[PDB]
Amino acid sequence: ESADLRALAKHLYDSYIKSFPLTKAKARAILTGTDKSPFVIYDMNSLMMGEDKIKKEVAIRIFQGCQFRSVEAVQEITEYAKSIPGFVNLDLNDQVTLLKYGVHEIIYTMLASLMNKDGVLISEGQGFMTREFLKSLRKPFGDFMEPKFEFAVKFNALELDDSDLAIFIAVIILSGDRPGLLNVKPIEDIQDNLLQALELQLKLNHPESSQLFAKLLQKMTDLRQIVTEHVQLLQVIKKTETDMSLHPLLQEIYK
Ligand SMILES: CCCCCCCC/C=C/CCCCCCCC(=O)O
Repeated sequence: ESADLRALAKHLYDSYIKSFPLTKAKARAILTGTDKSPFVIYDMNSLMMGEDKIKKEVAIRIFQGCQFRSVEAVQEITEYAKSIPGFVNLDLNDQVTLLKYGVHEIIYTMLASLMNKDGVLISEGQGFMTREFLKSLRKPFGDFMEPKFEFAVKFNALELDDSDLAIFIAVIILSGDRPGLLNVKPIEDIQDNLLQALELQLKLNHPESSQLFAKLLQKMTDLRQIVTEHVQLLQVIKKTETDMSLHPLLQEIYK
């Protein structure tokens, strides 16, 4: 019944707001236009004046900054996952598996919320780092954000809002096809109800957006490709910068 799907949609949106401090609605308010103006980092001096007003070569300091934020993001996504009805009742090994594969797909989905074609919000929206400053970073660190920006510009053209995204990232998490899952069926049963909820949600929230449900589902392909490229790029780092620490939570996820 639709009433149950609407209650599930409302539950997830509530947990999403409770779990993710910087929503898309806020990020768009910062990006579009007086109390919320971000300081803009577009070069070496702005970084310095940024590392002062926002608050060890620079390409590496920026890299380890991204890693720290990814870890914080894994923590937020883990919190959100526990609210998805049924998730914590699954075999503990399947919970770990679902988070291990799902977490970076969610990270780049939600990172799109903080992006426009020209750059990305950082430091809880207090800063804005330009796409060209990142693309200009020393090899191989300059190829690192560009595939995310390319995904975001397309993904953002779907014009989803946070309430849509709350259901979509839940769908992503309850993926029965992750390698090594022990009990695929109850995961699939949860995802099917989530899919029904998403379908109704896009119908009501975007009545004129034909086949938006299908187009959203097809984006789950671009997500997979970003991870694969990202994982390759890290292996290059591991060999060229043997002095660079990589956070253990991220190490474990990637293993
Ligand atoms: C310089 C301060 C933070 C700048 C962040 C720029 C983009 C914001 C978020 C980045 C997280 C995703 C980028 C890839 C992270 C590398 C480590 C990892 O998650 O495996």
